[PDB]
Amino acid sequence: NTFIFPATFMWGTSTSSYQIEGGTDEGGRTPSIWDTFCQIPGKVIGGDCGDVACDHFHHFKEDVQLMKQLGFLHYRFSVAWPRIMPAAGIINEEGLLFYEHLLDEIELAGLIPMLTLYHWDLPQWIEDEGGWTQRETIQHFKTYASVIMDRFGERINWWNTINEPYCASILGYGTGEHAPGHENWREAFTAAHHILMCHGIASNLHKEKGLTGKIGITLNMEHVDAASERPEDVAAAIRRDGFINRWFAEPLFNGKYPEDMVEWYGTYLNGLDFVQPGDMELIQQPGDFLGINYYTRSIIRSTNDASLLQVEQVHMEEPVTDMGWEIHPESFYKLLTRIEKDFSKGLPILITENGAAMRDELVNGQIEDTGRQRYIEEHLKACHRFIEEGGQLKGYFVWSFLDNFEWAWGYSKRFGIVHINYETQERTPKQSALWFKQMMAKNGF
Ligand SMILES: OC[C@H]1O[C@@H](S[C@H]2[C@H](O)[C@@H](O)[C@H](O)O[C@@H]2CO)[C@H](O)[C@@H](O)[C@@H]1O
Repeated sequence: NTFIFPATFMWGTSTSSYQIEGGTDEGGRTPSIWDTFCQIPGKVIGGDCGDVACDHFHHFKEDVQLMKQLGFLHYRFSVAWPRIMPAAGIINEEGLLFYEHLLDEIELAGLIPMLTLYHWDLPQWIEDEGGWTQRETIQHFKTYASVIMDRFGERINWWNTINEPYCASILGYGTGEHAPGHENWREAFTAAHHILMCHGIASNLHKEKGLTGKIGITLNMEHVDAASERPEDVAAAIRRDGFINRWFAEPLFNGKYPEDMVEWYGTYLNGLDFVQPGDMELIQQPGDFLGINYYTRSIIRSTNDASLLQVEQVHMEEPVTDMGWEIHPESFYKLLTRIEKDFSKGLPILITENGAAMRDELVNGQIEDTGRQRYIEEHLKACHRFIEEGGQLKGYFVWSFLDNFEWAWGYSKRFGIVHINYETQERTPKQSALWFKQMMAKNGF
């Protein structure tokens, strides 16, 4: 009953720049959309902001060393657009220097980096111009992505372009739940089209510059089950699946948007007027691999309410994380299977994010996060069954090396395998982290 993974399998850990760096107003960095958003009353639990966070801006050498020490060969992180383009066409050298050094430290410990271009921290000055609702924002991205590839690229083995287009567009402009916080479906779908284009943009810059590092986008995806055998519930579930998965996965592989969702979004798509000749072609670039972020499944039922989808999520109080997120490892296996069948059909799949937030309690310098634990192991068995059955899973990055600013949840939630004491900033590996070390050692469990 042991679970062994390929010899070539990629074992990593990942983070996000705004979620851990801190030093928000240091080194030339100008405010990102989240620095603003977090000030809006009621948007983030406790009113928390990304100020300081894990202060990884100052503790990076210790952190990376802590990774090496923890047995990690791969590390996915993101570049804060704000540190690079603090204003229109400027280019802060002090920002690039920070990452360059980070890379010196990474390579010095013998780790393999994966740089994520955009992880939701859009410069405020750009949102002022209209942010993602403006096609003009795409050129701003081109500028940003070009500098990053010119300054590095030779040392970047893996390029992760956009992280969860869904969240940055639907939640950021549609539901108002993520920065910048707009509530306008017309803008959400427009923003979703512009951010997907940026993946194509960075893909074109990639090949144009002749880089050798693999490249790909990351899509957060969730398995969807109908709440009952009732027709409308099955209909509801289909709608949720197209809302989060198909709307972003379809254009990336099939060069088109889900016909049914397009039909359903009626007047909100405004005749799909934000699409221009070439856009879909630009977007349809799977690249070298598909990055996936999975956390939980969705159980849907239908409603006849005033919301966009008219779908209701059943709240399975069953095994759940500190976020109320149900733990259903079977669904992860089911999603991975479905993704290979449609979309990827063979292409290498990479899990750029997977983990959980449980209530942590520090006991005698140790965190017995058995829970987080029963979560990573169980989902890894899911990943093991997908392989063994022919799945193309080539890597897994446990999400959140460090506890961090958990977006709308603020610091009220802990996703790390390394516990952060915010009063002192000291790092203390949790039991799950040690388990992961011994796990990667036997390359299985
Ligand atoms: O904030 C913790 C964790 O969030 C997710 S994305 C998350 C959306 O916030 C939520 O509204 C929706 O129901 O589910 C998705 C995923 O199931 C993000 O991927 C992760 O990086 C972050 O640490």
